[PDB]
Amino acid sequence: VQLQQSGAELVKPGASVKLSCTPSGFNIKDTYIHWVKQRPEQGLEWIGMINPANGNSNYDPKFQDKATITADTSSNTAYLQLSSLTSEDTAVYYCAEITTDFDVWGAGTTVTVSSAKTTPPSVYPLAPGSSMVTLGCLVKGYFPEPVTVTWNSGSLSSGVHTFPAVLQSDLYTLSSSVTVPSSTWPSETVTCNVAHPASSTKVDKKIVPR
Amino acid sequence: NIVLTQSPPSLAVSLGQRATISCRASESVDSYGNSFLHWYQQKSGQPPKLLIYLASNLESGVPARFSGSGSRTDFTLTIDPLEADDAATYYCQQNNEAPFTFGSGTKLEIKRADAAPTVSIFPPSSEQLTSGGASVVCFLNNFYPKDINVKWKIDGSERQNGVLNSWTDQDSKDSTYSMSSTLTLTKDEYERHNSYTCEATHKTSTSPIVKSFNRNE
Repeated sequence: VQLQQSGAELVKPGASVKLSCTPSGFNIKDTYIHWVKQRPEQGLEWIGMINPANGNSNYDPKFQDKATITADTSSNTAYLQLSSLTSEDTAVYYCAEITTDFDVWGAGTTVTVSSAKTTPPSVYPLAPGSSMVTLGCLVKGYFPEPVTVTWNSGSLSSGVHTFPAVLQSDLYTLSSSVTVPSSTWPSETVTCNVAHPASSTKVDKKIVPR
Repeated sequence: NIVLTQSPPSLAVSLGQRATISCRASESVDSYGNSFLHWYQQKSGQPPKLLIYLASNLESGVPARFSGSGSRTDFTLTIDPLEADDAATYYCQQNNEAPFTFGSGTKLEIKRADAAPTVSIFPPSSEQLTSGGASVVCFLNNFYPKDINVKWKIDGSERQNGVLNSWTDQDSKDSTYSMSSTLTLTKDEYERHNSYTCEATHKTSTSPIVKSFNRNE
């Protein structure tokens, strides 16, 4: 049983966006659907809920002016419409069924409110200048979030640290490290794999001794 | 709104020991003897997960080291004995009266033995140089506690501009933290100097851990 949520949104300040949420395994008509906001590094905030059986929705007063929750029981889909977007609306929005003894939570839909342009990362290999060895890759100059990083296509997952991106001049940069036994590399190949869903790109960068 | 105020806002507690987190409501969340109060755990990068419902009932599949107690406006979550995988932010939430508000949140840190970082330094790649830029990267990995200081030097001189730092959340397995420090420079300026140094100072020693390279080598 899940709540499936619509895809990431990048939208201009002042515009509107409408997010959608569709259960797999149950009907919204039989329950209540809630929306919950979380700004980057901040706490959970209950926006509101709807009963799709009678059309009644209820809101936190902080959100009632710009947020509107609707539902369509013929497509089993609930919606959250946000108007007059500002940077304070950049957040993850969770669709949830919150009841007295049980919850179901969606994975969340990210909304970025920005005029900046979508751009793929450059990915650079990080090999030592000269028991265990640490390697890395630098993922530079992409927009918007997120990227996902793996090593050897998921086969190396121990010893990995992928650092939160930092924002500069409308571009993000992150790095990822991996640590392997010194006899593993460079005899065996180590590759970081970087996906950027906004640009429909992936990059596989092999770490090569300099 | 019914306002839910958590305390403390953060704490660090040793493995094997008891952690207790408090939630205070601005008015009662009870009706007919039931307290309409949830507790949620939120791990790094994940949605929140329901732990406790009706203030004191354990959600199916949650371990029994989590318990809740209290009534009306005063509630507690206790985790005992604390495990490493319990590193997370915890929220109370009420469903007595709309809006169904969440508490302010409590960040729980697992206390472990001090551990010095493993420091590694990386010159710009040729790919990045070929494309016109130069970033020097320093990893400071698997250390505890989280507080750490990094200083960059170019030919012996301290450089503060163009440095950006990022920290991981606490590791779920070993309870350490890691940090990355990136010094960004024009390629011109990079090729203008020779020795590049990353120095880490952590409470585990009064001597910095110093990693270095020379561009012309």
